[PDB]
Amino acid sequence: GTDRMARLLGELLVSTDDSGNLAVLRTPPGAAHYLASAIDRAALPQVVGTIAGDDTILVVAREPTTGAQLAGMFENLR
Amino acid sequence: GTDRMARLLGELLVSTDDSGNLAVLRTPPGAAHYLASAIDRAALPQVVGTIAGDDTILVVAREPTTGAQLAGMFENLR
Amino acid sequence: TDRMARLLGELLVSTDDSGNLAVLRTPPGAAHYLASAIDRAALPQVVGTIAGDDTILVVAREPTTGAQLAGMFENLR
Amino acid sequence: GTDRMARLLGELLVSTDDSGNLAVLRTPPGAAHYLASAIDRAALPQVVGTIAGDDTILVVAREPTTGAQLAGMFENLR
Amino acid sequence: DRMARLLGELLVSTDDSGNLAVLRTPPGAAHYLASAIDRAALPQVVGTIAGDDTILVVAREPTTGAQLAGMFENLR
Amino acid sequence: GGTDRMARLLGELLVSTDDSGNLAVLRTPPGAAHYLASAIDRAALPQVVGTIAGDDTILVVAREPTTGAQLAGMFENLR
Ligand SMILES: NC(=[NH2+])NCCC[C@H](N)C(=O)O
Ligand SMILES: NC(=[NH2+])NCCC[C@H](N)C(=O)O
Ligand SMILES: NC(=[NH2+])NCCC[C@H](N)C(=O)O
Ligand SMILES: NC(=[NH2+])NCCC[C@H](N)C(=O)O
Ligand SMILES: NC(=[NH2+])NCCC[C@H](N)C(=O)O
Ligand SMILES: NC(=[NH2+])NCCC[C@H](N)C(=O)O
Repeated sequence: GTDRMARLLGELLVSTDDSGNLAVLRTPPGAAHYLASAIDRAALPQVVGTIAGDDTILVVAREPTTGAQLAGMFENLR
Repeated sequence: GTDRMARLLGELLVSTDDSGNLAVLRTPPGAAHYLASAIDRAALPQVVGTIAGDDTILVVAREPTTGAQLAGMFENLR
Repeated sequence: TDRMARLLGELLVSTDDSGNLAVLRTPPGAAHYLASAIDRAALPQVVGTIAGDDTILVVAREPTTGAQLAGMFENLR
Repeated sequence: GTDRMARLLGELLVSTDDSGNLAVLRTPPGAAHYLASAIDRAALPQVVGTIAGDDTILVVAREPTTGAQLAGMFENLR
Repeated sequence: DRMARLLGELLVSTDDSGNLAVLRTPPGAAHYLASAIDRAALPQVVGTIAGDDTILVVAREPTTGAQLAGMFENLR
Repeated sequence: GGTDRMARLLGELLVSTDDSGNLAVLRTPPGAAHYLASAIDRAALPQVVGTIAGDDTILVVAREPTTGAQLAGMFENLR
């Protein structure tokens, strides 16, 4: 689950950033749903859920984890 | 649109959760847009807006209502 | 960017906000097109956008608020 | 499977039409993915695949079945 | 906003194959243009499906995709 | 590097290929359709008129006289 997700970060994670309770993941064009699917399937305790657009994913942090901490988590796994 | 929304929450709402000012609603795969449409049309006074992904809807709470209080309202129709 | 400004005039139905989020409404189907221009404008106080069908969430960079982003969009339009 | 999809048709199938090897299904706003997921999961031998837009689904007929025949089949299930 | 104004603003290219007109738009515009086409209620259009930058417009028999594509092209 | 990136992603993302008439129908894992279709689009194959992606399906529209079956066989064999 997490392993499959971490593999995909390599190719699919262009950058991370955050604001408040949100991690904002940028992907290549069109890749948001594919990387978001892998994140959802990993069912991280830190993650309430995700919404994918086209090249951006909003990852909603489960309190008290912050978006900045989630962003650092994804960066470390890349 | 409140009654139609309630019917659709009954049919399509798999789970609710929250973080900060956000209620996170899960649906079966592909049903997020149809349910989010029903929510938008209800024009709830404590809802700023919604975005639907594929199986997840972010519903933005209007202060002073929190994501948790919003999710609780939805959950009570699930 | 004024590609963004042109599309705000064309597509921005209304603005609203909550916490660190500006909520932009567009005609049905037009959210991705507006959001693209916003992304391309690369505003310092915008962390990113997610477009649905008729709604865009614009994530404000701390300590900018969603209300402030909303007013900026009204200003550029 | 087909049962499940068939019970959606009263609510989700606004109209059917065809051209060549294609059936064009119209749905309410946002329901295209919701109905198309159900069609995909029915795994009909006369359907090669589907693409959902927002209020339209393109259902691709498996030869020798024509779009018009597929359209009739959905109408007959409704 | 009307198809007849948006075709010029939103079309990158028109092309065709068989019963399909294939329209390309800038990134993210497919649904916005396709909405306009849907609302134009053209007798020779069975329906549209939009992805992100591409729309398939289904020609009503016996109209061909080339005939539809020509119409979209000429109104740009 | 357009065609090579496409060839890589076909192997990684194709679940199955099929066809009907002037269409190749490509199936991907859930959510991967746009990312695969992007690569196809960027490869700009002279026999592909365009593509449309849903969530887990892609239609690739063949340029006449190339058929859906010919494109599908080309895609299948790049896996
Ligand atoms: N080709 C596009 N749709 N571009 C716009 C993307 C808008 C927004 N960043 C999202 O991912 O939802
Ligand atoms: N089949 C898929 N698209 N799965 C991924 C969904 C990603 C995210 N939960 C969303 O709803 O937007
Ligand atoms: N035609 C529709 N898809 N309507 C529902 C829109 C739901 C939500 N406001 C969004 O923009 O994502
Ligand atoms: N609200 C909208 N997205 N409207 C445009 C729909 C375009 C096309 N009929 C489709 O379903 O793909
Ligand atoms: N940014 C993207 N989603 N790019 C891929 C577009 C794929 C296909 N041409 C469509 O419009 O459905
Ligand atoms: N999770 C989903 N959206 N499933 C439905 C997919 C519908 C259709 N096969 C498409 O790709 O457009």
